[PDB]
Amino acid sequence: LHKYSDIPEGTECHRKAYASTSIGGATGLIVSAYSIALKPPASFLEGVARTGRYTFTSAAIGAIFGLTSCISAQVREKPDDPLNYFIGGCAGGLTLGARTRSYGIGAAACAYMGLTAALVKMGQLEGWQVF
Amino acid sequence: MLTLLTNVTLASLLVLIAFWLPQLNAYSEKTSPYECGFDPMGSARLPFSMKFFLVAITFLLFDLEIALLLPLPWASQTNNLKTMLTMALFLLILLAASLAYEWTQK
Amino acid sequence: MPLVYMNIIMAFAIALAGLLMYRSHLMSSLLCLEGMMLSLFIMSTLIILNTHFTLANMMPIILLVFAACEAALGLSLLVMVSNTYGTDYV
Amino acid sequence: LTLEAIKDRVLYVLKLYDKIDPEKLSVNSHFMKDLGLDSLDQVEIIMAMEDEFGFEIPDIDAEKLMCPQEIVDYIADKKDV
Amino acid sequence: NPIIYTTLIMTVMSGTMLVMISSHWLLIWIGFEMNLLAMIPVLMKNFNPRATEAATKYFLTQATASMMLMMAIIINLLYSGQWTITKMFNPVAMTMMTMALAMKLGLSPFHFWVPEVTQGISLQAGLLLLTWQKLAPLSVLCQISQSINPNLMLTMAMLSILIGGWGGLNQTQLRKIMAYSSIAHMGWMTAVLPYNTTMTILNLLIYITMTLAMFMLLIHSSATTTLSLSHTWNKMPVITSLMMVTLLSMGGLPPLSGFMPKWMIIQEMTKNESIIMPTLMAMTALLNLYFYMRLAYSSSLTMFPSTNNMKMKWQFEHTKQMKLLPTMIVLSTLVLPMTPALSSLN
Amino acid sequence: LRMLVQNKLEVLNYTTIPVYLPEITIGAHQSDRVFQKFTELPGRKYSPGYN
Amino acid sequence: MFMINILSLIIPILLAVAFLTLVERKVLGYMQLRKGPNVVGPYGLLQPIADALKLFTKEPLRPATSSISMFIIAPILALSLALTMWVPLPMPYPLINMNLGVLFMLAMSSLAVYSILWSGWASNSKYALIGALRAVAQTISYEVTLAIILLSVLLMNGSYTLSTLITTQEHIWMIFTSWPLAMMWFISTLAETNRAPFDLTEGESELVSGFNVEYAAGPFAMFFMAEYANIIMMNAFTAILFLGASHDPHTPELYTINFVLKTLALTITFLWIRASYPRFRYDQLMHLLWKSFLPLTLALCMWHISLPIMTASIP
Amino acid sequence: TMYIAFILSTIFVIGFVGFSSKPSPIYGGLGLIVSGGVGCGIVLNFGGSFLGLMVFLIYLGGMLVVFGYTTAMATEMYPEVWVSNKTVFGAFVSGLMMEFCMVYYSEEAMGIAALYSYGTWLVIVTGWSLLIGVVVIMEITR
Amino acid sequence: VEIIFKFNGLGDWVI
Amino acid sequence: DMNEAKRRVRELYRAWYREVPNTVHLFQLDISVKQGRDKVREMFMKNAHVTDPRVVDLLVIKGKMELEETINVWKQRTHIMRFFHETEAP
Repeated sequence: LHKYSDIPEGTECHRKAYASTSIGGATGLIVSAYSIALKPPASFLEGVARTGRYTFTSAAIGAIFGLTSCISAQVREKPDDPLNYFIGGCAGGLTLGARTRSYGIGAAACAYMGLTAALVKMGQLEGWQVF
Repeated sequence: MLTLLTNVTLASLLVLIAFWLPQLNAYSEKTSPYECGFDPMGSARLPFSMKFFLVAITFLLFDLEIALLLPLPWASQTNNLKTMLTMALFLLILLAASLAYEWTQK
Repeated sequence: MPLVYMNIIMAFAIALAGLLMYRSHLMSSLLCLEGMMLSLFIMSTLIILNTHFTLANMMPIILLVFAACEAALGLSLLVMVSNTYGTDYV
Repeated sequence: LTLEAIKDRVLYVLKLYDKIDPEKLSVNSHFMKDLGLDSLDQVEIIMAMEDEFGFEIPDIDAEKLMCPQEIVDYIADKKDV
Repeated sequence: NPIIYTTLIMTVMSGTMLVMISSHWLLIWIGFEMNLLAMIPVLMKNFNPRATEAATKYFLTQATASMMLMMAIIINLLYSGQWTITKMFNPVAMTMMTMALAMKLGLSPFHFWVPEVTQGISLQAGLLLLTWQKLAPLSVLCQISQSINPNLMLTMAMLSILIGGWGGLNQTQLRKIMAYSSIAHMGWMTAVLPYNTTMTILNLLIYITMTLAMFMLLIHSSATTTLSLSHTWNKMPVITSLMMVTLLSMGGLPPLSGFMPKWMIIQEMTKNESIIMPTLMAMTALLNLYFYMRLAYSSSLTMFPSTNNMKMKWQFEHTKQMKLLPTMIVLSTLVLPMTPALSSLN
Repeated sequence: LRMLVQNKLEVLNYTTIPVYLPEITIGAHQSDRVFQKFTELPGRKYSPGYN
Repeated sequence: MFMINILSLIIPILLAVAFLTLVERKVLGYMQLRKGPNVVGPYGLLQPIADALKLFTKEPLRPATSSISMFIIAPILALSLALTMWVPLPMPYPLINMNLGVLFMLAMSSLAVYSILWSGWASNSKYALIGALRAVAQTISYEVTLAIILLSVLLMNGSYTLSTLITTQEHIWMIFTSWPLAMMWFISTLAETNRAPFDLTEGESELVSGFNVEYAAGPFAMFFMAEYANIIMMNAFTAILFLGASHDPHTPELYTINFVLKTLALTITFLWIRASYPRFRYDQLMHLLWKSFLPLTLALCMWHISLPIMTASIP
Repeated sequence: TMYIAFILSTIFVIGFVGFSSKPSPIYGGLGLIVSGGVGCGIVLNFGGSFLGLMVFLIYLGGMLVVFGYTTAMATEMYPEVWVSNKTVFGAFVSGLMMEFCMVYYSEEAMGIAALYSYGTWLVIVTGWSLLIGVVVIMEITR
Repeated sequence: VEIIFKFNGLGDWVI
Repeated sequence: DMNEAKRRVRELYRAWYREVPNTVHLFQLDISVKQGRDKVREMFMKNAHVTDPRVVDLLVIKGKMELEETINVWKQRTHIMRFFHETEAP
């Protein structure tokens, strides 16, 4: 995360997008891990099918989020306000919307993932301590 | 370690000269398990008994106790026996006490 | 820390992972737990032998006791579960 | 459990069986009055079919027979479908 | 026979008191260890095919927990040669002592055993399990609050509240619900622990008083499954008419006593900034409240249809009164304008 | 077993099991009313020694 | 040249178990009036080697049902430990001066019976399993009292080292001091070694040669052989531990000349027990122990804990 | 030097590799036997001989026997050897590669005698504990 | 050793 | 009267038939698993003309004891293989 943190600003969109892809991949492996742990897949090939699913999905979400965010930064060139992430936030849900093949879940995911990201940026701006 | 190795190698040597020597014909039914003549009604399964563990566990919990008894010969030479002696008796009482409790709860 | 200690610690980590991979009839788990116990014992005793921290020469044996003690208890529960089934965790 | 599953299975087990040639097969037709199979075969195939449906057939129901379909009706009577 | 049962329960009391006394670590691990052996048999009274595997669950998890704990102690000693409690001197060890204790409290995601185990035993052994067993591990956490790695603590402290929520909306039979209630309050105790232990101990006292109120009531009515509780409104209306209140005090509606914990906790954490965490926490505590409310609907506020056979039972007064109960209700409710007295706990 | 013989509601404890067959079960109104009537009796408002 | 010393410890003892077998049939014979083996000797003497040759020559089948690995590894362990227990034994000079080799004698003795458990487990047969199981019962049941009474007789020698146990017997002998514990030690050696009245592991008529059955030629020779190793060895152990002797360092050999007498005098007695008593049955075998031996072992134990303080006679 | 204590640690660890894999409790009992003797040897190398012989006596001479009883109560026909399943054997290999990667990478006398005179408290709680443990065994089996 | 925490290496005797 | 006894015998056929694979399994018989069944049917054909009242029920009395024996592992491989007369010269 420290790697991803040194954006800087939004310069070199790829450098950032790779890192976000990395984080999304990590969380995908964790979710896959507990899912396999608590929902015994039966027939292990199905299990790797499952983990391939989640891993690829979360990695995708991270990628698209990262690059849309940095691109918006390098295009609007505002570039520091929280809304700059929010599009990517809104974008992220759509990615999630695509794999699930459902307008509903994609629609909700757009809004909430967007607001979450916006709060994150707002937090970097304000030094909110969470822990 | 040397005597361990010579002993084990000795025994293993006896094994190898035990098998690779008579040099004769093994065959089926000769190799079938013994059952005082007539064939077994079934392979060994479950000779279950509470009366096994009901005491064997008590073995285990005495053996742990004697494990504490062992330091005693050396502890006997401590500078302050009155501080010790009660305990030297104490555990034994409980050992006995434990047994006593078992003795009569059937 | 000398490599030997690292090796015993790793034997602990395996003595745990074995407990948690956890499969079929559970008697294996009481074994794996006792193995875990033994690794902690040895790892303790090597230390008390190391620094000549003499009083603590008493601990490992005492450790052993209770640890063995709980395992001694554990079989009893297994009996009961064995009593109604012929054991399996399944 | 539709009645069709029951019938399909009855005749399935009776098609798997040897004395009943596929040509010999006929649902309404009385199982003995038409089929040339030995009387023991009733018992063998019924015990197999009930081996599929799983419940023991009391042999008063072996005294049912009449038609295989009436036995299917009894299977409906037990399944209560 | 009672003469043995009482010796067991007293050696449990001793097996915890020992943790609360000794400074040396080895006596603490002995404290838990003795506590365990004396805890299992009391779960096995009456004895059921069910109860047996209940105890199997409990023992299996407590044993592995105690194991990890002793390992982490030994590692601490390896890297500082001490036995006194104090600060630990090696984070790789410290996180494991936190884990071991995390099982001992039943905090999530280690929590899964607690709802199950509660199901397997009678409300007596149940209550005792959800109160007395919660003392010792907290009794050591208060002593190692000084060096805790707060991140690791707040994460389990939160996740205990979410899991203590969502798994609470789903169940019917009360014991499993009481399990998710407790598993949820422990999130609130262990949350504030890094910041200020006195708030923890306050919250602990309220929790114990509360769950004593409930389990004494369930005992008084011998209700279990929710429907079984539903009938009680006609027979001895008072006690259902009192489960309502104690439930609301679980819910922490503000005049009631159960609000005192949360509202001190929110204070403490707020001094630390950390402003977001209590907001999420307090918001989820609502979700915790909701199944207390639904359970209230089954019971007192509305009358599920009575069964006929109940009528003869009307003639027969309940017996074997439990003396300690009325005070456990009242303290767990009305005490709110007596928060400041919390400073007695210094 | 002797403890079970005393405190008879316990021996009765499972006789009021909720299974909700239409013939046994009673709607809340009739039950609330009839029990409201049961209290009307001289010896039932309170535990017997107190009344 | 330590190796030739070891070899010098291992060959003579195996010879001793062979001739032990022959003596067994001899004495145990004359108790029966009937003469023992004789015709092949002239005094029977050549017999045991003819016997062993008859065994090893004979085919040792690998049972179809048995798992093979355990089935082979068990005998190995039996002779192994049966021999290994001999090393720290002061004759007068121990081959090894263990600081606490007595405790080690207990260690070897305690891993001994585990081999019996495998011997009956891998054998797969019904008789194998049942007999092996009861075997392990009697064995452990006797090792507890075993080790306690050995402790209590060791409080007074001073320490666990063996050579000192000579020094502490430069006059009176331990036995006059604490014979009742010597009785219980004797009988515990009479059961731990699985002998005459405590006969169950072999089972014999009760269970047609017990656990040992499915083993055929060589492995059977190993369990048989190892069994006699333990018998002579616990006998020697009792001898040094309860029967002291004069020991001039300048002539160690003199002492040994005495020692083999004092131990042989024990081993013969087991045989003269074998000719005398019917076996106990698995209930009573454990009854007399848990009910009757043990409490005395404790009372005697506190007593022996307490003498050195009251007598001010600490070793 | 010989590194003999260390190679003993290695055999120890594989003793837990074949042990922690879970192929019928009996063979695991073998696993703790091997790891047991290796253990007492390793602690013997520092010369805490009394302790190594405690474990070689109290543990292996006690425990694994009583486990040699549980299997009589459990067993089930056709117990599995280490080779008898892909996950078990896979597990054993799984341990071997890891530990191999790692390889690729008297005071005592009075010290324990002190337990009685100088440390009565532990004696009290151990006595009490074991006693009431016997009571627990009663109150479960009865 | 880089794993978990550092293992100082070399022979056992040294300590 | 007849027929009441015929049902008995059918019951008996059910019992024998279903038991047979267990017989081949437990006894390690290498007869074709079918063959025993067929041979059973044949033995059932051997008295397939008996017509007396009591004699047939008496026949199922003598028929019970045999399955009674094979189920109790009484008789043996020899004893149960005996029916096939396999060593006889044609």
